[PDB]
Amino acid sequence: PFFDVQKRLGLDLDRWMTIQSAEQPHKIPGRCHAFEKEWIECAHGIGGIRAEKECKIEFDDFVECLLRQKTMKRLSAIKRQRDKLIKEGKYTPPPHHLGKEDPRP
Amino acid sequence: AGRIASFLKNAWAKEPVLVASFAIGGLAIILPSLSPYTNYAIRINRATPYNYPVPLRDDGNMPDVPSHPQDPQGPSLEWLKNL
Amino acid sequence: SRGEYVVAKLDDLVNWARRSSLWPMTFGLACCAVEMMHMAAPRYDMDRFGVVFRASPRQSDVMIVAGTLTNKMAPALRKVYDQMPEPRYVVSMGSCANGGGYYHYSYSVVRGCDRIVPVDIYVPGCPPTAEALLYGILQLQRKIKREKRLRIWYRR
Amino acid sequence: MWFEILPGIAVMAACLFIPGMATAHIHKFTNGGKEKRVAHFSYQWNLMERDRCISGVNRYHVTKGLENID
Amino acid sequence: MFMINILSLIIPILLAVAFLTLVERKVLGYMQLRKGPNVVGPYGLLQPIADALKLFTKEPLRPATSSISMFIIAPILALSLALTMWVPLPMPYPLINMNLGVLFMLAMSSLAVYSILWSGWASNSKYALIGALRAVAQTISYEVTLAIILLSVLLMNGSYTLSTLITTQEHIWMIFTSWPLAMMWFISTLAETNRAPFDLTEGESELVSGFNVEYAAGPFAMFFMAEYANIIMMNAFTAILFLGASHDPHTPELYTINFVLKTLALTITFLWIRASYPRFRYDQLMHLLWKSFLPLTLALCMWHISLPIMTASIPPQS
Amino acid sequence: MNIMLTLLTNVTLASLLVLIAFWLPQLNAYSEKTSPYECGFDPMGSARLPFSMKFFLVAITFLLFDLEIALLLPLPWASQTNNLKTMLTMALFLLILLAASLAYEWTQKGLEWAE
Amino acid sequence: LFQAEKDRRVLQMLRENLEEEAIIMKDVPDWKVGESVFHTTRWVTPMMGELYGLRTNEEILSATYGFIWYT
Amino acid sequence: TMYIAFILSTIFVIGFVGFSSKPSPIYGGLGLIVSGGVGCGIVLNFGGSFLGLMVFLIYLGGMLVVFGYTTAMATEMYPEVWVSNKTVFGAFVSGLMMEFCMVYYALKEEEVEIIFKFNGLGDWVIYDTGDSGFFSEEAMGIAALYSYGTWLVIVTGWSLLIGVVVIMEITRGN
Amino acid sequence: MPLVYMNIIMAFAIALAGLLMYRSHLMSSLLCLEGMMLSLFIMSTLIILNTHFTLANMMPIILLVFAACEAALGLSLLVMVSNTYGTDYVQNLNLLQC
Ligand SMILES: CCCCCCCCCCCCCCCCCC(=O)OC[C@H](COP(=O)([O-])OCC[N+](C)(C)C)OC(=O)CCCCCCCCCCCCCCCCC
Ligand SMILES: CCCCCCCCCCCCCCCCCC(=O)OC[C@H](COP(=O)([O-])OCC[N+](C)(C)C)OC(=O)CCCCCCCCCCCCCCCCC
Ligand SMILES: CCCCCCCCCCCCCCCCCC(=O)OC[C@H](COP(=O)([O-])OCC[N+](C)(C)C)OC(=O)CCCCCCCCCCCCCCCCC
Ligand SMILES: CCCCCCCCCCCCCCCCC[C@@H](O)O[C@H](CO[C@H](O)CCCCCCCCCCCCCCC)COP(=O)(O)OCC[N+](C)(C)C
Ligand SMILES: CCCCCCCCCCCCCCCCC[C@@H](O)O[C@H](CO[C@H](O)CCCCCCCCCCCCCCC)COP(=O)(O)OCC[N+](C)(C)C
Ligand SMILES: CCCCCCCC/C=C/CCCCCCCC(=O)OC[C@H](COP(=O)(O)OCCN)OC(=O)CCCCCCC/C=C/CCCCCCCC
Ligand SMILES: CCCCCCCC/C=C/CCCCCCCC(=O)OC[C@H](COP(=O)(O)OCCN)OC(=O)CCCCCCC/C=C/CCCCCCCC
Ligand SMILES: CCCCCCCC/C=C\CCCCCCCC(=O)OC[C@H](COP(=O)(O)OCCN)OC(=O)CCCCCCC/C=C/CCCCCCCC
Ligand code: SF4
Repeated sequence: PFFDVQKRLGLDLDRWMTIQSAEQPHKIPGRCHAFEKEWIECAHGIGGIRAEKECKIEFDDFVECLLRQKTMKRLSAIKRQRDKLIKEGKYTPPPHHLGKEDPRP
Repeated sequence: AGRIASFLKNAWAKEPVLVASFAIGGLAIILPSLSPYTNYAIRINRATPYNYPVPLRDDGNMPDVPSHPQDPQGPSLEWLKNL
Repeated sequence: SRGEYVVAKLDDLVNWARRSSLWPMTFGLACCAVEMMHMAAPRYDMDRFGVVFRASPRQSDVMIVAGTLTNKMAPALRKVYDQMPEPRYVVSMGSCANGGGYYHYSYSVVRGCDRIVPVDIYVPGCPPTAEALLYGILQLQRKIKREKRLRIWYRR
Repeated sequence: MWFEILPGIAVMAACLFIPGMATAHIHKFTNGGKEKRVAHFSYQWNLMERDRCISGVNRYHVTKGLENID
Repeated sequence: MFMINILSLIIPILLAVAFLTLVERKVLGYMQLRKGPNVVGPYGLLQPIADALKLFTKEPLRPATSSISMFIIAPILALSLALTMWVPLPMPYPLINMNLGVLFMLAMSSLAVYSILWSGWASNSKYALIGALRAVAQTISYEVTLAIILLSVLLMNGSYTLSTLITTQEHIWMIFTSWPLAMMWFISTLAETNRAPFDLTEGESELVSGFNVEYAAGPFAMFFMAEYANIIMMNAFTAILFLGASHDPHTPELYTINFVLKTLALTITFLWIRASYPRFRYDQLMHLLWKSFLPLTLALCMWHISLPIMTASIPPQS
Repeated sequence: MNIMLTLLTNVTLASLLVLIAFWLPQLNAYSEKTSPYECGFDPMGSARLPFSMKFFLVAITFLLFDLEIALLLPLPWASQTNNLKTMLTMALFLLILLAASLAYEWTQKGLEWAE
Repeated sequence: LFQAEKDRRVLQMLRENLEEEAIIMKDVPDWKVGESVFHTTRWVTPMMGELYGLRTNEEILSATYGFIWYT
Repeated sequence: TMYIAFILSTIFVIGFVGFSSKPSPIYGGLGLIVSGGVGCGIVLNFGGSFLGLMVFLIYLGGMLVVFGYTTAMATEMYPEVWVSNKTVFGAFVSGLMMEFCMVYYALKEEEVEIIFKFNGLGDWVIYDTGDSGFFSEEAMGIAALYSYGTWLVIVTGWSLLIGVVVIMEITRGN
Repeated sequence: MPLVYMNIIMAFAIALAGLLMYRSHLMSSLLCLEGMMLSLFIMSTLIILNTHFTLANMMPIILLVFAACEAALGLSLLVMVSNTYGTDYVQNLNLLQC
């Protein structure tokens, strides 16, 4: 099934492209380089079963960085609450959010 | 060499476009391995600073790592300036 | 009147372009077609007048029926004339296209292309010289100048 | 003779002058008398955004310097 | 102001197209011992106006068997892409400064290929169908050859930006650097623009106006305008790519004058070639590029890959 | 934004020209005016019948060579790498394989149109 | 210098968004202001909406498409 | 926001609905060209200009051959258009209505499909704040096909050469 | 997950359903087959660009290469079928029975 010719011969045919924490041209970092590095270092050398059981925190952080589901949920909840508040006039946005400020350079 | 010369003469009279194409391709394959400027091109590409040169923490045993850009230690592009 | 003045100037503008941008269909029969070629030749250059041959009847404004029209050819001439879009003009050249020509009393000749298509200009000769056909083209241009379509519409 | 072809070529050349000259004039007019800033990369775009922010008039071409620091 | 810039790019281009029609008429006339248009106005200067007014006041017709939806779209697409090809050209400042200023040209040309195909197929006529398939074959050939030639020439440049082309050609000319690729590119531009000796899609002698046989009045004038705009645009592209003019940032008018002069010279060369040469046969055109241009083009591409590396003259990325 | 604006401008101008062409001039259309053109005679068959394509193989080879040019396009940026030897070797490998494909097709007569 | 300015601007925008969130979500039954999403306490770059979320459409559009649309 | 990428995605799905309803190969190629152009626009907005222009050029070249092949081998007396045939129009309307239901439900509420979970928020919010400098990350990654990716170049070149040999062998006949 | 991915996956699903439901022409099914890989290309590049997977930008090009290799294979089979039967109809591919 999986004849590991690359590891037997010391070659490198696709392991460079396997992950986004590997050597990238001009040292361009991935979006979730730190999270992937943490998950990989947690899961290295313990097997798939133990990696799934014990590195679940790292994997969940990696998935959150990748997809941004909980972050988008929080942003949507904040947007809905703000829209409800401004519908009844309870909330008045500040000038620095309305565009009447001088931002930082 | 007579047979080769006859073949080249016939091809030049029949297919000058193909003769020129094969000659140009052969030159393009052979010449780069002999030119001394290939290493110069490699060094010029290596000397281009696309990203920031992150400094190194000085532990007191780095004699060849400069403390200032203008110090004598470090890479020099004097070879590139006159080229 | 303002309206009559506007329509008169507009009609002059429209008639000027059609007058000075004649695109005859590339269509010749028999001997009379050679005089069209000599008209297109450098000596009597038709292109300098705005007269340019085009192959497709759709992109043609004038049909020069130059040569003998036979019974076997009349349906095709009528078909190309119909497929030529309006405004369209017809110049018959030579005795064969005008009337019967040398072959008037022939079983297989149409005694006049005006039995098939409405003819605007008749050029007499056998064959008419390139100068004669150029005169016919200029006469057709002058005939175009006198058209008052917008003036007819306004007073309609 | 052959020089009667020139007026048509002259008119065509004059017509072809208009796009480039008009574009240059509009670039100078809408960028404060200077060349339109070319931002082919995120660094140059960030430079333009910082120029907008520091100007205080929301125009990047309005440049400030030593008289602005002090 | 950007809308004013767009109009300033558009309207003079159409004026130049009409007066290019006039110039081609007169140039062919004087090369054929005639005079060309000299009656309508002073030296025939009103002839394009007369022709345009006649075409747009004449009746257009839709064939009974035609597919009307694609019958109308084809001139729209042709004219729209002919006008769109002019937005990234620097004279010396492009209207739209695209980072990849050449791939856009290639993509829009490949899209403008389909205008003649859809016009021919929608016409539901045999000559239109034959013209459409001739367009298919011609597009195949010139597409592959243009792609490789352009890749090599821009490989000498460093990027796909035309202002970068100007900066590269500041000192000398790409015609001096790579004249064989220049000649093959000129032939490829002729084939792309469907000019003689490659006017196969609209070959008057063999087909009755080819793909636009059923097009009359305004829609035909749109095809003519698109063709001439493409001619001028491709000559301008060739001038920028191979004949680099000097640029002075403070007085950019000199670059515009030089660019327009070079473009006019190349367009007059186009008309000169049309007057001089007979017409190809589309299978002979296909065998001309694939069997003659393509091998030499591959060889020159290898040579122009190896040359900057072996001479330590790789252009800057930015 | 600007590219969308100029595309809209060009398309709008073309559509306005079509509208002017199809609504300004006088229209008088009948059955014979709009009939298909076959040089004056009625067409024998239909233009929608199959039309033989003698260069069918060359079209497929064009597809493959379009892939080849797609692969070869990013070369100008690939010349800025430090691994110039590897980049040059692989670029020449691709070009030599393309040349070999062309030579094989030519020698096996794939470029000759069907009779 | 640009790195320092970027850090200060990002932190300032984050603090302004946090204060506005505290003002807005003051009656929500179960809601912690400024609560992190990730388990780790390591610094995480705000994606695009944590900075330009409660701001004008002009600023949002400039931040998210200004470079690409600039020609 | 301006929902530009979302509108382009909707147009992409509409073109797919068309050429999947499959009136005739001519209109299928037209719909595929439209879809390719709109996808080029989508990926241009997302960041990949080279990839967008590349896919647009590739599909423009590919549909050119398909036009020649449908004129030669896939044409009939009366080619079918979307309103020509009951089945084609039914499939087209079904696809349009399914897309409309999906977009409307997703806009009104965070639609959790039976397959995946999609959140109704900004494609602009999903972007990243960080940026590169003086090089295009997409361009460098694509150009890395020669420095890196030596294996990919070899397998791709061999696949193309074998494809030429294969198309020679299949159409040999006899 | 944003709605752009939803639309791209929906496009792939529509293209897949179009392939699995033939009408008459083998060419139309080939067009549906080409649409599936177009959707795959768009989805893959949208995922890669968003996550800044720099070395993954070469994957879509290989995807396109093998897509058009499959297209070439399908066109060759279609021309052989057309030469055999006179039309590219899939109803004529019934000599073999399951
Ligand atoms: C809501 C709009 C719907 C429009 C529908 C119709 C068009 C569909 C295509 C998408 C919209 C147009 C392109 C938008 C680009 C947005 C991003 C942008 O501005 O990028 C700047 C970039 C700038 O270039 P760059 O990307 O190299 O540079 C990056 C930016 N700087 C300069 C700062 C480094 O623009 C381009 O690259 C231009 C690409 C144009 C591509 C056009 C593709 C579509 C062509 C027509 C398709 C349909 C064919 C139909 C055929 C006939 C059918 C009947
Ligand atoms: C270089 C330019 C390129 C693009 C050019 C685009 C076209 C530009 C055309 C401009 C001139 C148009 C003149 C009207 C053409 C009418 C055509 C036609 O069919 O006419 C016959 C028809 C004849 O109608 P009828 O009533 O006889 O119809 C019955 C016909 N039978 C019997 C056969 C059934 O005339 C009309 O319908 C009347 C048209 C009136 C004018 C319409 C508006 C024109 C506006 C032009 C600009 C005005 C500017 C202001 C005034 C300036 C004064 C100095
Ligand atoms: C600015 C937007 C323009 C949109 C397109 C409009 C057409 C004109 C396009 C530009 C070119 C103009 C060239 C010069 C003028 C010629 C064209 C022109 O104006 O034609 C007008 C047409 C001309 O009719 P025509 O068929 O004789 O056009 C040929 C014109 N000549 C003679 C010059 C060649 O006239 C009308 O439309 C008059 C009636 C107007 C009201 C009815 C309109 C149609 C029905 C719509 C409603 C249907 C439901 C009714 C109930 C509603 C309430 C429930
Ligand atoms: C964009 C919309 C369309 C634009 C249309 C307007 C732009 C063009 C303006 C008109 C173009 C010029 C028209 C005038 C041509 C003058 C040329 C001159 O030679 O013509 C003379 C006079 O011209 C015509 O006779 C008069 C009609 C043309 C002018 C019409 C009046 C102006 C109309 C409105 C113009 C402005 C348009 C405003 C509304 C759009 C007589 O010529 P003719 O006798 O034959 O030739 C005989 C042969 N010869 C020379 C050897 C002896
Ligand atoms: C019959 C069934 C079996 C057939 C098997 C055929 C196998 C085809 C031959 C290919 C075998 C592998 C060749 C080498 C593949 C790449 C190996 C690469 O990793 O080596 C690099 C050395 O590269 C090579 O020296 C370049 C030239 C390799 C030869 C290319 C031309 C010859 C190709 C022959 C193919 C023939 C067609 C197939 C025939 C069936 C150095 O290692 P690396 O750790 O990464 O370096 C780091 C570089 N970084 C930093 C950028 C990542
Ligand atoms: C950019 C502006 C320059 C424009 C150049 C315009 C040139 C003048 C205008 C000429 C009119 C063009 C219209 C004619 C179109 C047809 C052209 C044509 O037929 O040429 C193709 C003709 C082949 O046709 P046949 O002979 O019939 O078939 C051969 C059968 N065995 O010849 C060609 O293929 C041209 C390709 C070769 C030209 C390139 C010259 C090669 C010389 C190589 C030396 C240089 C080597 C490079 C560097 C090497 C290392 C130092
Ligand atoms: C090289 C790719 C193939 C690798 C091995 C695969 C073998 C199995 C697959 C076969 C497909 C390969 C087909 C290509 C070669 C077959 C073509 C052929 O048979 O003929 C070759 C053809 C025959 O011409 P004639 O006989 O004169 O025509 C007479 C007409 N009346 O001549 C040729 O050789 C043309 C080939 C040109 C390109 C060949 C590519 C190989 C060249 C390799 C050189 C570079 C090596 C690198 C070394 C670097 C040293 C520093
Ligand atoms: C280097 C300094 C010294 C300079 C001198 C060196 C020059 C000599 C170099 C080698 C010369 C090569 C000569 C081979 C060409 C002659 C082959 C030949 O004649 O083939 C005959 C025959 C004639 O064509 P017909 O179809 O019969 O015409 C129709 C007749 N009614 O041609 C063929 O069959 C095609 C042969 C395969 C074509 C190959 C073209 C593709 C390869 C060229 C691309 C660029 C070169 C590739 C890399 C080259 C280096 C590996
Ligand atoms: S009129 Fe005289 S010249 Fe003309 S076609 Fe008749 S016989 Fe010939």
